[PDB]
Amino acid sequence: MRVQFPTTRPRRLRASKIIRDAVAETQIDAGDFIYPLFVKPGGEREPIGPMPGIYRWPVGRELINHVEEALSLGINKFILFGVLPDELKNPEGTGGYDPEGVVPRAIRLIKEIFGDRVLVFADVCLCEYTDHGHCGVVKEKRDRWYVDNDETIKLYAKEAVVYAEAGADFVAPSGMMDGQVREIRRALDAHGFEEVGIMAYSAKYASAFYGPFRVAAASAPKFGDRRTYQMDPRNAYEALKEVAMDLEEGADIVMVKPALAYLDVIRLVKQHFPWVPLAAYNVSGEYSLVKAAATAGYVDERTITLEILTAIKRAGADLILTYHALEAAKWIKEGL
Amino acid sequence: MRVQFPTTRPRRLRASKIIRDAVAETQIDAGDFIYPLFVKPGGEREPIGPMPGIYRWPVGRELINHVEEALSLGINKFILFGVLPDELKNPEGTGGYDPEGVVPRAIRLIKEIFGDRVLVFADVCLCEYTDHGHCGVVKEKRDRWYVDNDETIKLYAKEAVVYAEAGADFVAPSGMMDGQVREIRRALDAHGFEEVGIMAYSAKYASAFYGPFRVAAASAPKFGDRRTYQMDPRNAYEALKEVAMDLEEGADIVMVKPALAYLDVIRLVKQHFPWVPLAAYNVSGEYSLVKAAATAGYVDERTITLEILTAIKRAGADLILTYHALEAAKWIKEGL
Amino acid sequence: MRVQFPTTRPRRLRASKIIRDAVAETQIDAGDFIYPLFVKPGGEREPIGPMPGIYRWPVGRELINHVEEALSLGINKFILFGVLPDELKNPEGTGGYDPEGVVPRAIRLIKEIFGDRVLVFADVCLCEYTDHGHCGVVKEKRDRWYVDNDETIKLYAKEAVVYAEAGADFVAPSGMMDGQVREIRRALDAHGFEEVGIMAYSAKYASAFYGPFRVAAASAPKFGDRRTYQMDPRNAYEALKEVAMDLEEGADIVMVKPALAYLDVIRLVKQHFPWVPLAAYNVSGEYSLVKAAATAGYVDERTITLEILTAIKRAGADLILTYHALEAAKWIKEGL
Amino acid sequence: MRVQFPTTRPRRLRASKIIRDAVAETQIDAGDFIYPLFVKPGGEREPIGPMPGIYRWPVGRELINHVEEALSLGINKFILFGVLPDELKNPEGTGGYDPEGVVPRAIRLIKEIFGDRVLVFADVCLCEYTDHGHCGVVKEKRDRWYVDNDETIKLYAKEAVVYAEAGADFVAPSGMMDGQVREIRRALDAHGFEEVGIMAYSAKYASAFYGPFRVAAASAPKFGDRRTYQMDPRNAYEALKEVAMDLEEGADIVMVKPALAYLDVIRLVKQHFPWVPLAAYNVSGEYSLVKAAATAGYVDERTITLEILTAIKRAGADLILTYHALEAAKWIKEGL
Amino acid sequence: MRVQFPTTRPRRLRASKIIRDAVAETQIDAGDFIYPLFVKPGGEREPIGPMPGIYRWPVGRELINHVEEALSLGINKFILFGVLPDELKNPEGTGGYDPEGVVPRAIRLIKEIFGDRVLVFADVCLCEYTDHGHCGVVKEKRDRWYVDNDETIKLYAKEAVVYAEAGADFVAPSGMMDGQVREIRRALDAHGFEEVGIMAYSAKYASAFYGPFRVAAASAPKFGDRRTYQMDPRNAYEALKEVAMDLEEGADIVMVKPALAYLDVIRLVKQHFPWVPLAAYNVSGEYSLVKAAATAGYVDERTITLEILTAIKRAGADLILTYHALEAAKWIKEGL
Amino acid sequence: MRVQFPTTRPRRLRASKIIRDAVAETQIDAGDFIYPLFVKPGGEREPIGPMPGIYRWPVGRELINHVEEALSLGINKFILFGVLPDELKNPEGTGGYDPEGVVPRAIRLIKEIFGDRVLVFADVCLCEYTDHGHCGVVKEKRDRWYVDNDETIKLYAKEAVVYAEAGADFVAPSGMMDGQVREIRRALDAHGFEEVGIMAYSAKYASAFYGPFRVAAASAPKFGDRRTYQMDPRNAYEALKEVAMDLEEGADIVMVKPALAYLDVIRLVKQHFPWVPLAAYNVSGEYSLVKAAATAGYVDERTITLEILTAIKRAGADLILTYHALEAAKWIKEGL
Ligand SMILES: [Zn+2]
Ligand SMILES: [Zn+2]
Ligand SMILES: [Zn+2]
Ligand SMILES: [Zn+2]
Ligand SMILES: [Zn+2]
Ligand SMILES: [Zn+2]
Ligand SMILES: [Zn+2]
Ligand SMILES: [Zn+2]
Ligand SMILES: [Zn+2]
Ligand SMILES: [Zn+2]
Ligand SMILES: [Zn+2]
Ligand SMILES: [Zn+2]
Repeated sequence: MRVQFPTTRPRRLRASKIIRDAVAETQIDAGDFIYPLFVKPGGEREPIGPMPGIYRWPVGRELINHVEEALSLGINKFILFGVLPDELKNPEGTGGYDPEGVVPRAIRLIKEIFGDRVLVFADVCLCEYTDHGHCGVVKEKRDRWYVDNDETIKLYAKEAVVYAEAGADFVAPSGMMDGQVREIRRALDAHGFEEVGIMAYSAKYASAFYGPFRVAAASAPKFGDRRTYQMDPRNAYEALKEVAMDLEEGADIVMVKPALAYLDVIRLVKQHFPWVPLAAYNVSGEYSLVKAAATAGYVDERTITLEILTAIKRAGADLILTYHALEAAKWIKEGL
Repeated sequence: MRVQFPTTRPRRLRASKIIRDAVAETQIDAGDFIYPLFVKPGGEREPIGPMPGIYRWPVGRELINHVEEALSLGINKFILFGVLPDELKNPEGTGGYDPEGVVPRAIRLIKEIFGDRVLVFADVCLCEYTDHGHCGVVKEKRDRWYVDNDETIKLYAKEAVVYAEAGADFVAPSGMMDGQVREIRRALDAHGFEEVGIMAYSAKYASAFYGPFRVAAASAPKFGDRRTYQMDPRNAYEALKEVAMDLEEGADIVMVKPALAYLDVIRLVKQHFPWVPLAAYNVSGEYSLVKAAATAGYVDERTITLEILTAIKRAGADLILTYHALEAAKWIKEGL
Repeated sequence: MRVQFPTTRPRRLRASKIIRDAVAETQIDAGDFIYPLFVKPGGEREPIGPMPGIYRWPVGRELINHVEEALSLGINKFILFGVLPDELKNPEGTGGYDPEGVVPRAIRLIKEIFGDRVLVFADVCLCEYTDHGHCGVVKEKRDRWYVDNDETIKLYAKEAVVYAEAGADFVAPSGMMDGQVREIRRALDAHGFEEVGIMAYSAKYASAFYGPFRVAAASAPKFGDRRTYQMDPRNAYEALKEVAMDLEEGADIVMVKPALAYLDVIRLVKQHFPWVPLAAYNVSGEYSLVKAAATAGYVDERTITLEILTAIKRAGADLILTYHALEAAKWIKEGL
Repeated sequence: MRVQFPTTRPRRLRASKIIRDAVAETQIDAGDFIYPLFVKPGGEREPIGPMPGIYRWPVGRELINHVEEALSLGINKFILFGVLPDELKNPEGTGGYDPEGVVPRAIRLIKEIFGDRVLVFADVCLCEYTDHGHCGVVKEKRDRWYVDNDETIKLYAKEAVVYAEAGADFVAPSGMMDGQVREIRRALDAHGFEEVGIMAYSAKYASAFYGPFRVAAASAPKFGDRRTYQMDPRNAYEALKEVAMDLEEGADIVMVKPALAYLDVIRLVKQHFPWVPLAAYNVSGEYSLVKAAATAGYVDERTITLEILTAIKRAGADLILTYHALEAAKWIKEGL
Repeated sequence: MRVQFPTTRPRRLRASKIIRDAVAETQIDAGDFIYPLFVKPGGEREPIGPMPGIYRWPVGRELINHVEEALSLGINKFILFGVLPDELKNPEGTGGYDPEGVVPRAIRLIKEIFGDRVLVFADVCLCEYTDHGHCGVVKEKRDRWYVDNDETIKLYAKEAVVYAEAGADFVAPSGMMDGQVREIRRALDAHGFEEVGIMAYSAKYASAFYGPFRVAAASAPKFGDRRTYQMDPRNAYEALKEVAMDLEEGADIVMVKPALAYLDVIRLVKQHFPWVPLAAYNVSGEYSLVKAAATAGYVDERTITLEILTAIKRAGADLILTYHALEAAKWIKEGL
Repeated sequence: MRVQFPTTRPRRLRASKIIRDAVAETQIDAGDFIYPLFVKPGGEREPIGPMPGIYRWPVGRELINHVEEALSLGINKFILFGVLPDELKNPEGTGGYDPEGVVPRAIRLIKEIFGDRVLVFADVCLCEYTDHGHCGVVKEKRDRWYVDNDETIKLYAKEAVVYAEAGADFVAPSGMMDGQVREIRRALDAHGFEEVGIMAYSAKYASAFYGPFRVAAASAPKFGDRRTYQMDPRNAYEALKEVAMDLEEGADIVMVKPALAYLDVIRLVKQHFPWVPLAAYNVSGEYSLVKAAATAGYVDERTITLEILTAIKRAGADLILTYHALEAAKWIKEGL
């Protein structure tokens, strides 16, 4: 850029909202969001401690309130999460594959009464359904403990096929187990579900930003370490290897969890794989950080959230996984 | 990445701590920090609410109280923002360019007494020193108002040369006025300050994350927004234009502000000007956001500020300005 | 690609209306449109037969009425075109820089009444304001006629500086005359208008698609050929020099006329100048093709108008000029 | 660049048709073209005034009529389409794989009467030959309706092998069914037609421009909406992955349908696959659009048809499928 | 680099140890070192002639009374080279696969007492273990003397399996035999050690900087050279292939050997494989070179060894194999 | 890089000396060497202990016989370095720019009894001729000592005009003062030496590899670091700014000193400025290191010093400055 002052004034293009908006590089809208719904196996509906305004819906008319409202705001794609009582959690997380489950009743339900007016994403992991709360089967092999890869993946394979049968449009493995997309695809495709798609949590990072979702889903270990499956957050370039394998194995969409502390990684993923669609999870504690600081007084809650989503899109995410979606979607007239 | 499962299992590199540390793309230390000091004539220490624990020191023994504390931790670079009473602000900003004003008094104090034991960056702006809260001279053309450019640039020059005359090692224009780097670098070269550097706040954005600052600086704009000179969070590639021109003008170091919600932009700049040092400002807000969540339950203050500051490095920043600085430095045992 | 069938099924993402929208690369709105107004000295709104729908509005209530229309549909960006009768046309151009002629009044009216809720681009040429209709001063040098650059350049500087006074946010030169942008920028900078912005028709081509413009503005070359000055349509890369020079000269926005038939150029410019706002002109004729073919049986109007505007976006343009502007902006019902 | 007015004047190279023709980046000719022949079983020369210009040829004595003319102008490539009545179409589409069908008899003939003096492409789709009108076999997977991917490929195999036998030099799938190239290949290879090559419509877009070729072959659809196979026109980068698969899978030439509206794609595909050849079908509508504006006076049919064909060439296209071909061919005086 | 003098004065970033360290591109700490231990069956510490200051340790109680001292300074990663009395040395090399060898003892020992507080790599080659001292197994075709690639490769497999059996975290094939990685990778997986990892001497040059190590290990060749396996020094680009092939093969870490004299290759590989963690070997007599010259008078031992270690980093290396590391690490204040 | 073992066996190309030689990316001849001569005033061939092998030749038979012998080995180009004692040194460094000095006599002589048969680079720097050993002029302004950039740089232009007049083909500035090549080519051009070229020591690192030369020449600085003018070895990319400025300023040849421990900077520099011819200085320490390692036979002095030199080629350097020039030019028969 051998443009030069004062012949060229960058500020001409910031003289007025009507112009900044014309020449703006990024744009958001409600379609870019996926809303996550927490689903518990009948009962009351429960407020969620870390996550203001977010709830754990039992699988009923709690739809009426929420999936239909969200639709009437523009949000029309959803990702579902099992949240159990400890009383049905076993060290090989049977929860995940139980057609009379939690989530597969939620899927069945929503997809019955809404049909193709919605798209349902379905989380594929054991950490919401295991005794110990890691994302897989453990092996007390005679040295030390570790979440064993090759048996834990076949559990994800079953997990998927339940939801595929129950009618979910997408399946989306968050395990960070290697070969996960491989052994799912080959499940699905063997059970005649070529129609079903896979959105891989491919570059999922070992983050403190999960604090709230651990509380809000039950998932939370008893030997407290993700670090031997979730990516080391010092590593950006590592993420390319992970997106590339998760693509040869045949995922359809790819993502980066969390987003806000990883925007640099989104743009490095997006610009080596332009042809891929790219999602990104405005995660658990990126929410409650805003909210903490919004009410405790510090930051205009409206602006700072749209600033934080415009950021995620600007980096290069095509789809964003916010718990905000709804309260962001009536945001229809932004400051930027 | 013509690479398969199960021949290469990415988790081999995740599996120890000794190894993840062995292979980690990024690392960080207290050399990388720049701690900001708030500074005032007042005579009485004065706490910033929406911080906190960051105070508005008067020019006295924040010396061999506080700068000397910061130093003992490996933190030897400081940026000064002067603050003051509405009593002594006018529309043309004088308190800035004023040999006897706050910042100069402080610069001279800190230099004469540490000396070359530390660096002293000096913010150059008029937001802390004006009547209207804005960063330049204001005018009216007809329908509307504006911050006239080339009349304020000249004021930045005076400030720059006032703080240089006092001892300043670098001058750092925060205004986003066009041309300023060059009107500073020249006015400086003229007064015999070839030896004084310029750290340009090159790509600084119209952010909602500044809230806490304006209270810390008595600098909130008393009418309207800054969206008329600070960049449009919508825009990444715009910052390659802004950084290029600042380099051509004589900027020794170039920065991205705010840092956390613009990591994509850090990396974009850095992957383009590999040969320039790149600063990043972990702002007023991404401290206040954190201390908020921290206080009110949601997150581990320690592990999430070191995820956040590490994220800033990984994207590309060589230096970080942060109000954590001191606390982050005793985090001298790497939890990742 | 390390990507094979059946493992990867590219149709998965084409499966529903809902996911196709999800992963789509491109999009549109009235925010992206620059609607032209054809403005005339006095009388009636004359219909313009080769371009059904768009009349020639007489500068006054009936116009400024029709601009509220545009504004209620989201459109807030107008490029002003002066048309006037034979009797006021002459060899060296007059009307164009007659301070209370056609377009100055139009600029003013629209600014005074709406002002900072609406952006005004003002075209800078001598086609609509000359005897011959050629876009510059015509000279004779012992061979044949030729359109003189450096004396027509000068006349633009006069035209731009007039519209500048009248209140125009932007000036936009369509003459393809060399160094035009710099003369306009130096004039404007000299007569006080550093605030005022230039949008070069940098890469305007010698197309057949302008015919119905020369019926709307009576710009018809009374003899000969634009080809002496407008770009040779065999040349894609030639337009990288045309952009690059206009950018050094001091342009702010850059465009490519026509648009539909030069989509590959739009990509080529945009991928060499990611940091520059690009625009593009869905012209005089590309509308007149969609109309004549639709009007007479051959293709659906609202799908082909939309599909064509979705192109220009996809090809690269942040802004599209179109005489489809409004009808496409009520196409909020995105049919793909 | 480093290239400046007035020292460099672009217009020196615009100032005569003798240097514009010298420095021109692009050329065209009959050699570049590929002429479609709509063929039908028994009847008169049925006119396609839904276009118009083009006719529907009765397989037999009116090759002289056409092919032998075209060839006299240097048009020596032909892609064959088939038209049948409703009495002769069924849900599996047997028009295709019937050696005394329409399209296989037209091959025998022209290959018999001309030999290697004229190359012959054959269209491999069911849309001309099914009673629904869809490009594939329709199904009803327990719930909604769809076009079965794997099953409809295996018909395209039979079609291709039938047309190989019957005499085609090349074959061309346009169903956009994933794997079409792979299976048409193995079929052809293992009936010893490794000689015979595949011109994949590998980036066919779901376009409003086909309206005419619907009324030219009776291939419009009953439960109608092609968006589940034919591409999402928001998508350019999609097309790299869609081409790059058809190359692995053994395609020979790669193409983009439509052309005019997707020139931006062409440049993208060609700059990523410089080594593969690349055609682009100038559509039924892009031809018709021009004609109906020619009807009602808005453009010079001759200029705007050479301007369009010279643009597809400009973009990257090696070959061009055009209904103009025969007009375009006898324009031997390049009017630009 | 459009930057010009005197307005840009590159010396401003060299004026102060503060600011010179601020903008420093590169950094070092013990966490980058892998220290090599020479292990012998018994007796005492033989000092090593050429490498003044390293000993051959007996697999005794100077494990800890070196390895414990290594730990303290901050060096926790070791690579284990065996050193045999050449009674136990044959043409097939049978210290390599002997479970009660030296290397297997010292693995079994160090991990017994240090556990996963220390990482342990084993060297895998047969120059320490054959009577002829070649890295593989010799043969004679119609040729003469030649190291057999495909037989010898199987012994590295047998060697590695043992070292994992004995308990090594990692394994490292230095023979430069082709395809050596998936032959070692398929043993390890096929004997359940999915968890063990491979640091691959990918680009290991045929160098004279090994003079000292040949003496420390008894690994000198009795005949011929290493040139028919180890890389030819003239070639940088050959090392991309050699790396790229070892990463398809299942490798984890990838080194260039030796280092100082092949830094241009270290940058060349790191810039083609940014996602892959790259090691490098500050090799036998890159250390004896320094150690000689320091006694000799000529050069400063401290700064020259840190300049050389900083170098191998500044290039790329994420890990350095060095015989300095211990004395290196207690340099805790920067030369540069 | 989709070669796969065992189909592709890298070792085929290492088979024999001939095939290695056949494919080798790099070569040497003595054409690439530039031999330095330390030249002293008072007649007495004085040996150099921290070399050794090199002398302080006095200007006469002894010297001119040395170069006579050089040329015979093909060493046909030299760089002259003036050594002289503590009487002829002084703060401003006069010694350097006296035309009856050593270095201007040494030139004129070689030029007399050789002329066009030989090329003579002249080093331009005050560190050989000052009281204090610094490469420029010290100023003790305030209470910090600092080498003054704009005052030393005029005295470089003197020294330069002087050697140009003695008959030097090239002039080469090694002081790393900024704007030096500019100052030197304005002076040469003014006194009418437009054909006298400049080889800048563009990117000269502050090394510990220089201690032997400090002894040879007496450049040993009496007080302090060279750190404030020499490049920090931590930085590679900083080199490109340094070269690109030296090119714009008028350089012809560009160098990177030292070489061995900066091969990586050579590749980085040479890949960005491929059209610039690049030299590299094999230094004082990279000679004396080797010599000592050889003298206490740790490593083979013939193969190491061609291995070292072949590396400086492989990296990018078209010319190498060595003291091995001759002993390495005779070594006709390759390593390697
Ligand atoms: Zn989980
Ligand atoms: Zn994975
Ligand atoms: Zn400010
Ligand atoms: Zn700026
Ligand atoms: Zn015009
Ligand atoms: Zn132009
Ligand atoms: Zn079809
Ligand atoms: Zn396909
Ligand atoms: Zn070996
Ligand atoms: Zn290998
Ligand atoms: Zn010197
Ligand atoms: Zn320099």
